[PDB]
Amino acid sequence: GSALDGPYTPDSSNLPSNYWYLINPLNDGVVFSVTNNSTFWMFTYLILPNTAQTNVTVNVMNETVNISIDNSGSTYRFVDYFKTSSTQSYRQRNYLITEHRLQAYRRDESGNISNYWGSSTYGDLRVGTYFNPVLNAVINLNADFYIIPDSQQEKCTEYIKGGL
Ligand SMILES: CC(=O)N[C@H]1[C@H](O[C@H]2[C@@H](O)[C@@H](CO)O[C@@H](O[C@H]3[C@H](O)[C@@H](O)[C@H](O)O[C@@H]3CO)[C@@H]2O)O[C@H](CO)[C@@H](O[C@@H]2O[C@H](CO)[C@H](O)[C@H](O)[C@H]2O)[C@@H]1O
Repeated sequence: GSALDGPYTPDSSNLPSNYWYLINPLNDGVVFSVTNNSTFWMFTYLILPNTAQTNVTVNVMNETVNISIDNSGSTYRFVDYFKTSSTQSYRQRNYLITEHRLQAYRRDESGNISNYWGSSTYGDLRVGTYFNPVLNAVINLNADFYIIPDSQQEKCTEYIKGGL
């Protein structure tokens, strides 16, 4: 299991815990989403370089929502949004600034989503966790992806930093 396991085609399912799902989206827009329809709704929006700030109305888990996006740099920005009730609107949360079309997600046994936040450029690239349990919720990976055991996290980080 030294070889990078994948790629697998886009899919929605109750993904197993303790794996990093390393997505490699070719386009932009909504690349990841999950909800338990009760306490957590989350998605990630991929924004291309040189994107003037604007509002877009997009499909998130078959609901249309209006969000502000921007990318004033020359690299990719993966931006997370979440909310914790059906009546709330989404809030922009963490983001990954990266020269690679790569982000990764892990759901731990407590049901929490982790992914990569910050950037190599600013020296704060880190695994962050949303302490918002959603065990057994359907995860949408809207991208080709690879599967890395989370005992091999440093290998995932190396891909996030340097590409495939
Ligand atoms: C865990 C996490 O998401 N950390 C983020 C940090 O999140 C904080 C932010 O969402 C604020 C918004 O008000 O809420 C914080 O939680 C508070 C609860 O909402 C509140 O009810 C409770 O009483 O107190 C909690 C603690 O204050 C939440 O933790 O937000 C910062 C700023 O955006 C993030 O850091 C930024 O991360 C990006 C990459 O994603 C870059 O690295 C930026 O340089 C960095 O500032 C932090 O990761």
